[PDB]
Amino acid sequence: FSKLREQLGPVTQEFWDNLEKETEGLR
Amino acid sequence: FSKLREQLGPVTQEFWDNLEKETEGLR
Amino acid sequence: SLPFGWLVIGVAFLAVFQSATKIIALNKRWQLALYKGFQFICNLLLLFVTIYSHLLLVAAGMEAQFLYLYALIYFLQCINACRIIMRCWLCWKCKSKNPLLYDANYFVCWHTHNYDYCIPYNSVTDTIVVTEGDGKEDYQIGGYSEDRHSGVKDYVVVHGYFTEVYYQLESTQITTDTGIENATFFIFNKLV
Amino acid sequence: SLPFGWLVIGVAFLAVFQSATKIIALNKRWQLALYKGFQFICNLLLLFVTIYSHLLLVAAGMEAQFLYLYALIYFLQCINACRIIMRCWLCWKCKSKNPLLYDANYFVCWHTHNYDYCIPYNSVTDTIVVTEGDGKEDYQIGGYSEDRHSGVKDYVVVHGYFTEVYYQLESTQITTDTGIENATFFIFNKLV
Repeated sequence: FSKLREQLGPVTQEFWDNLEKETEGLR
Repeated sequence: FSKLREQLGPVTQEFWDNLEKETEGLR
Repeated sequence: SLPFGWLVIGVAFLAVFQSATKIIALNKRWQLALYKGFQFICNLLLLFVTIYSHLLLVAAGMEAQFLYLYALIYFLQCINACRIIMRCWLCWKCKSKNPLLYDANYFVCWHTHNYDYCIPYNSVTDTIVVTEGDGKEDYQIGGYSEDRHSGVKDYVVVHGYFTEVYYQLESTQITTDTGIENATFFIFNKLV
Repeated sequence: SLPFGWLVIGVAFLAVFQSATKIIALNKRWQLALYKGFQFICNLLLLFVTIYSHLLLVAAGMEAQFLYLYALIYFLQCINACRIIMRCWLCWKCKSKNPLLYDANYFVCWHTHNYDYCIPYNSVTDTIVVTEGDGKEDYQIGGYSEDRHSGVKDYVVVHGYFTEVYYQLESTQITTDTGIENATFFIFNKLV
């Protein structure tokens, strides 16, 4: 069960950072 | 504007206490 | 003649916005506004899908059955709108946009010459602890952090929907007293 | 043949439950469960109003237009369900029902012989302050209070969705050091 947690750990943060990069100049 | 705040202050808490009395034996 | 397709469209969009708000992580400040902003849009959608549906019931004549239910919906919407107005009154009173962003019950606040600190808080307690430190200099309470721009006033106050609770600064725990380097602890006691 | 009335009924009930959840005060513990429970019902309603509407679009043949939108809705619902499963995993891991009740990002936890403390927290900080006191004996962090039943362990940990951050107890600020009667301050530092 911990393997899924390890795999899913940083992908959400990476997606949030991608959103940061995309919409930084919009707000 | 503060008169409405003073009037509305304790009525919400009294309603919440009424809910406490009503549904205490339900949960 | 009100077409039924608009109801389905509003339902789909409202589902989209519930789904968006139910997964947004509340880590950074920008998300909170987004987390609020989506909700705002959702609220409009929640209105749009409601009255239109009501406009269908009167159109079909099936409104006499559930007039009480829609009246309850409108009453609760009025309560929510009044809550939002109280939040706006608080953020005007606290001189910061934090009350509209955070969803905490209370807000511990103190005003300085240039900046005003409005940190969310759960409930009124006997004591309040503020941790000043850096990695960036900031004041942290219960995990919620605010970038400090000045000192701390010896009179700190907690805002609420109907409460205004003043606190008295009693002791300042410097690193020598605590043994934790680069961390200053300010302790406030609730004034009677 | 799927009648259109069920969609309106689901819309009305979903509006009722949004309106209920958007006004519930998060002061006492029982409300939180209610605040969660209503949401749970709402989620079911959010599902019921969605697929049924989808079942209408295939019925009317207008499904090829917005298949992407409903796919996004279902994807976000799957993400929300996975989030709820992670919350259940956390509350099983933290030995308490607090993670399902509170909506905080992290949970500072420590396990004792008889009771287990799982107090919500915003984010991982360098230090964590716990205030022990009564009026009832309890431990308070950031306003969130939990009725104490035992002492405090010198190793306290912060749970998260993907983080497990241990903390070290450095200093205990007793009333003599602080000058605040009937209030004990425990300070924990983040272990490297």
